Amino acid sequence: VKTEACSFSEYRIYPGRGQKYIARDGKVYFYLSSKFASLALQKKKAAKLRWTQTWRRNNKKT
Amino acid sequence: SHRKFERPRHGSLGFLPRKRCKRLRGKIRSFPKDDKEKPPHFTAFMGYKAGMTHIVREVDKPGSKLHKKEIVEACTIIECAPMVVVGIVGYRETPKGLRILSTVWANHVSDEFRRRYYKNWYKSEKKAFTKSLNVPEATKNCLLKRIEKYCTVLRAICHTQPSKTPLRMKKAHIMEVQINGGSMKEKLEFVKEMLEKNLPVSTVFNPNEMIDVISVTKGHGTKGVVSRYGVKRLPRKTHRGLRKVACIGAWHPARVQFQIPRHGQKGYFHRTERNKKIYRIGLKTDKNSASTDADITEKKITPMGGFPHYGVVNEDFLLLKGCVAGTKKRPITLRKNIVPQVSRDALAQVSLKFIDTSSKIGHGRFQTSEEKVKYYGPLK
Amino acid sequence: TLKNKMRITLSLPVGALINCCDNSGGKNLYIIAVQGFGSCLNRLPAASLGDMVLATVKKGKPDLRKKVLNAIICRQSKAWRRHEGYYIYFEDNAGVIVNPKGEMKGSAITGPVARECAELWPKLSSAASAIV
RNA sequence: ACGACUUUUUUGCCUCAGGGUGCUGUAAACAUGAAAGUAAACUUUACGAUCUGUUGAGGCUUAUCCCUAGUGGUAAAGUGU
RNA sequence: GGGAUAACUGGCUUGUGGCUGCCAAGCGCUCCUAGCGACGUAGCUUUUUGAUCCUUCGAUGUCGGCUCUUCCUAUCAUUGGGACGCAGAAGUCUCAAAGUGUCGGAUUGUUCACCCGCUAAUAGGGAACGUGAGCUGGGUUUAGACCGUCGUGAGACAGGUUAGUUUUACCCUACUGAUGAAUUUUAUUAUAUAUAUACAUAUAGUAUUGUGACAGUAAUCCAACUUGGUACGAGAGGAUUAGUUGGUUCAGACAAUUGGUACAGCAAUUGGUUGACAAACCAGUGUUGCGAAGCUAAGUCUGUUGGAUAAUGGCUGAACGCCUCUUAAGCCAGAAACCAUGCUGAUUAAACAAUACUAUCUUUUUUGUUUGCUAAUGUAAAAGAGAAAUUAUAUAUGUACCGGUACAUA
Repeated sequence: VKTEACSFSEYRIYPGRGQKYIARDGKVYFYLSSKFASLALQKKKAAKLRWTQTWRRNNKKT
Repeated sequence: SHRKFERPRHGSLGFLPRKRCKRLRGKIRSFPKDDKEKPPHFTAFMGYKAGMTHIVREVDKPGSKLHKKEIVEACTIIECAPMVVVGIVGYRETPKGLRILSTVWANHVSDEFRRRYYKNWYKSEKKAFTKSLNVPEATKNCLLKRIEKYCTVLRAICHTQPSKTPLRMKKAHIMEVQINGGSMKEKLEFVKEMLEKNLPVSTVFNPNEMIDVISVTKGHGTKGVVSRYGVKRLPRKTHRGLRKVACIGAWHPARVQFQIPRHGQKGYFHRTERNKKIYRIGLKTDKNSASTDADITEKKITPMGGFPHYGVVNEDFLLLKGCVAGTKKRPITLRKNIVPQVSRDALAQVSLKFIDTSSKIGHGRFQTSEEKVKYYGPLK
Repeated sequence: TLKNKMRITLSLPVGALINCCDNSGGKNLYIIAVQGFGSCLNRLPAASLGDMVLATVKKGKPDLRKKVLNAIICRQSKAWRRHEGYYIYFEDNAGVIVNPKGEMKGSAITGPVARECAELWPKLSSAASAIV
């Protein structure tokens, strides 16, 4: 079996779960959940929300 | 004069009056017809609704736009503790319908069955059943012989074991199951042989089978006409409200015609769903019941954190395609198809590819607790 | 040539205004009716990616104005369920004008184009810069 | 809606608690930490939005979530036949 | 004061309108009738308009829209057919058909109308001109106002235009849903081991399982492609039919997924307030962000096949030597129609069966039934209430041989 991987989160996506957003440029973004989708839509940078995995990677807290 | 434009009427006439069902348990209105040539066998089976999950399935179907790819489909889970058979019933045909000739019982019946023939089991002295149960085997044989000689349909009395479930109630569900098959003698033989033992789902169904599902719908109490029948709302300006029909009939004839919908009970209705394919028949003993050839991971059907309002499946279970009437914790009656099904669907072999066991409480990220612990690492 | 579209959620009811996104010289397209739409008591006609509309050009070159003209919808922002198991939506709604049997009027479709439309119109698929 | 229905009444059930599952988004607290600068000592002492560390933390999670022979509970005894 | 009398329905009639006939002079290349049909002539209908003034003036709320349901058929589409001036295709006329459907708009107060567009088709109607204690109030039909014409004037106008209160259900019924006792002038499809038995059976109480009379009833249409660039056709064009894959419209559910939703809950923060910090509170929900659970659609699943037929095509076959679908007797295939099947209800049958367990209880005999009570009587049918073959009807029944034959028998 395989899983896709999220864009905004670093989380693994089991099939039949999340949603897909295609930006005007032609970039596809897969978000695991609605909360991630809203957070992306409002244009927050993922590396600034402490709970999200991206901050953890950036802050040397792995 | 005629109405200015024409539409179908709101709501089917065919289920009126839309009153509450008599009973929580479903009822078979009619059984499949008795084709003589087939062996004796059960036609129905009782189960509890545990919840819904989604499944991933690979599609053979050619000439379809979808074709080769795997697709994601909703599916229902129905826990099925093995039924226990307790009685044999013989009916005979009369111009005034089926009349029961006699019933013959087993030599024991368990407490969970017994509780149903009382209202107040704790308060009672529990004196039901014991002296009839005693009477000697010649007597039973004499009645069986009478049944054997004259009866035209034989049905078996089966019951659920609710202690093998997580549900609150301990008064079992009793339900009759008609036997279709060979000679009256063979039919009788098969039920006698079965009698006091326990009957699991695998004896009644097969993989890839098409099944009929009978269940009582979700209750809502009394609901408004708009909700209950689908009527379009009136404009805002309206003086005495808007969420209600604007005419309930012409001047003549000078009565409210029944066909106009009015406010009232919605839900707790009896419903027969037809033609749902069974995707998988679980085995209680297996640790790998929810596993697949694609997945190869050890896991049970019960999703992460347990099914909402049903928790942990522990016996055998049916994974059924799509949806079926009624609530969580509800009994569901499975029935065989009235005519053997000859569709391109009914022949098909479902090699299911993945079964989700992630949470259904919030948006699940893992397939097991073991996965979750591994993902995060050390925590307080 | 096939027209077995498969159900994709309704969006774009009549009077919708979408981006034109081609080299015709139309800038926008106003959809006035959808082909093959039902007859029904008070439901607006409406479209989806696979549907053939009839539209007019409000802003654009003059000769494209006023004429009723056929178009095909290429992008939509109302979410739809692709059967593979996820919900798609595009950033903004868009279609392209066509000859009645679906031949594309210009030469290049500038946005990306859903595959669900691409499979349904070969002559349109060609001139799409990417298929998604 | 009220009735009614569905239940249970000590291998139960209610009750908290622990665990599970999520949801939120990193508590208070302390640092001779960082921080735009600032001011005042004969390098040290003041103020300081904010930030970092201890901190995927803290809080909440059945009232109509899940599990637990874990805790403590479990009255009235009426009335009709 | 008036239904002695108008403006509104209904009623009679049906001139008027609408719809259908019959004739056959012609039209239809030739050709009365494929399609037509003048000159004429007979009806029907009450969706029109009249004529009328029977009913209502101690008030039947006066147009239209919205919504909603049912009925009709004089059929528009869909189904099945027949005819053709029918090669295919397109189509016209026509018969069974009312099962199922019959749309988005622009403009108008509009019925009406006209476009534009979709369409499978955008059929025609009824129900107090269906629908005001359902709404709406744009129009018409109060008081104010304007302009014209008309009037010396007050003022007039089937001329235009503008501002102009829409009341009451808690009654009875109805209908939709919710409970619910009572039910002997009453029932009854058996009981009993090739024989019995209504002149008999049936207490009651809970409860479970069913029975299922009877009542209700639901699925619908399209596209695309294969059949086939074939049949057919001079070429151009160009199928029915199956079949395969999809969708529409409706119905019935459902919430895994997605979306919607917030006085579960966390977080953020403006203004004030508790000396500060912390904790908070308050701004009728302070305002935001996320937001479980539950509902929910714009999201997901699911929506049979026999019987008997109509129209019609046939078959055997006389009447009438022949012929003849029967316009006789006998038959057959055949439709979205009909009835089942299926599905819903079944205190719609004051319906009913089986089973589990239970409350002095049962039998015979005797005498009686001439504080509200504490012994107690009713008959729609007693006077010998007598009678189980079974099948025809222009023949039956036994019996014997093997429905035929023979012989008896009513």
